[PDB]
Amino acid sequence: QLTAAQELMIQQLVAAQLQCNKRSFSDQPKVTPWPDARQQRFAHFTELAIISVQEIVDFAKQVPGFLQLGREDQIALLKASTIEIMLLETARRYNHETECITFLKDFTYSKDDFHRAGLQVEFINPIFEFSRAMRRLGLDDAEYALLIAINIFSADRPNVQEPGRVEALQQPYVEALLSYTRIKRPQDQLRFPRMLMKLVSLRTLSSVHSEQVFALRLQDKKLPPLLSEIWD
Amino acid sequence: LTAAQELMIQQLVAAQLQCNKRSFSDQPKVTPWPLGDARQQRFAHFTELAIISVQEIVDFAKQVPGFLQLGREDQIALLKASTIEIMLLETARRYNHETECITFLKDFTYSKDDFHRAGLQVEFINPIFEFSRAMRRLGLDDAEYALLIAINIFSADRPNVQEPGRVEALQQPYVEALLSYTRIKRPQDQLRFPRMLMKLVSLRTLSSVHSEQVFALRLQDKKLPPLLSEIWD
Ligand SMILES: CS(=O)(=O)c1cccc(Oc2cccc(-c3ccnc4c(C(F)(F)F)cccc34)c2)c1
Ligand SMILES: CS(=O)(=O)c1cccc(Oc2cccc(-c3ccnc4c(C(F)(F)F)cccc34)c2)c1
Repeated sequence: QLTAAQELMIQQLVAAQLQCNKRSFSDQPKVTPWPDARQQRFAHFTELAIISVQEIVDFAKQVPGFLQLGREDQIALLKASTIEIMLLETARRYNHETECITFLKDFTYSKDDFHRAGLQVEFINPIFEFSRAMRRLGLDDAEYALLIAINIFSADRPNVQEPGRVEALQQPYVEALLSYTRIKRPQDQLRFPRMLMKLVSLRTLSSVHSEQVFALRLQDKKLPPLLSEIWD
Repeated sequence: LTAAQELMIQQLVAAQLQCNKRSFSDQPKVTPWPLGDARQQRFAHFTELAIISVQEIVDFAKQVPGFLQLGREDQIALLKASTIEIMLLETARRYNHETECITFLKDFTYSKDDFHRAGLQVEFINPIFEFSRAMRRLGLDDAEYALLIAINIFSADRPNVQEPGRVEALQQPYVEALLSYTRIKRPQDQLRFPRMLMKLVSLRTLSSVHSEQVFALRLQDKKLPPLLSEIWD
């Protein structure tokens, strides 16, 4: 069984995830209309990304352990994990039958909509393949939330000053997920390793994203201030 | 372990040892290391160590059960991606914590400065030695190393794989076997096994860092030999 402390930890992540979701409804009426129209579609997409950044930041603050780290390590961990979490949340919003992604409650986007918004096929196709691979895993809410917490506290991120501390904070989340997947699905021993394998996939996708932001340079496209401070 | 799992592990361990025995034999074949125009000779020496490692990885993979049942194009594609990663996994294995040096082939030892003298960037060398010392903390033996490499080989998300579903299904028994082996080795250290898989996560970053190292060289117009050029640019 999960202990009282572990359940408290899990319920906190699940509940914080859901409250950050209710802060999608607040932003939706204030977003650039989807159509010079090409730049408006890029802006539209960058604003979605910024809504997601705000959500991620506000989630991290709620994750027990995060505010125990120094400010620089808080920044260093969020800078790396932001794209990985975005893609994870993107995968969760994917509809297998329509093959669209649904952002901010409604607003559905196809592969071609991603393209119309200025993104390249070298980046788009891995996103949709990762989206498809994630649906197949069929992660529940506690699984999703715990994977994100584990993702956040990765010690090998660039510019981490206290990787020993970061590694120690990840431990209880690794342990809770191990205990959870043992109780939830006793007859699937490989669920937990399979979940961790997706972090490997996410590192590759992050590298693919860096290439994509580099390609914006020559396309006469610029990241807005808040995205630029993380990705430029 | 089951009879099937233990035979598997023995197969991998014996392939790994036949690979290492060939590493030993190759020492007198290698261009000497020139001491303190002679940059180029150090770079070719290192280049030769990697060529040796490439064909050793090719030979190991053919011994990994199931790998020859994949189409040849996927075999090629799997190896093209994971070679850099298997090299570093092997580098880490030969890292000496006392001396802060790595032992290639039989007794050729190289420090951080030696890596820089052979023509590699600090951006790349630093992480190699950090991963090596990270690897030493988990205290992996021969079976665990051999299993992690086989797991590394069968990653379904590599570029240009035609049957990723088949690749993911061949990775399964290897993951299985490591989980059982690590639960039998340290029954009280649950978190050793997840930490080993996070190493594959670290290896993906390391791979991108290597693509930059190769890119930096293209910018200085200093070339890789055919075999490494084929795989890396
Ligand atoms: C809107 S939401 O429902 O809150 C949500 C949910 C999940 C993810 C999400 O963020 C998005 C949505 C669409 C695109 C991007 C995005 C990711 C990475 N790069 C981008 C870039 C660039 F850097 F140039 F490559 C430009 C424009 C958008 C992006 C992020 C929003
Ligand atoms: C010698 S051995 O015992 O067979 C052995 C053991 C373990 C690993 C191994 O492979 C090596 C050894 C030394 C260097 C490299 C290497 C890796 C990546 N890039 C390289 C590059 C470049 F591309 F320019 F960046 C140039 C030269 C060498 C390398 C690989 C060999």
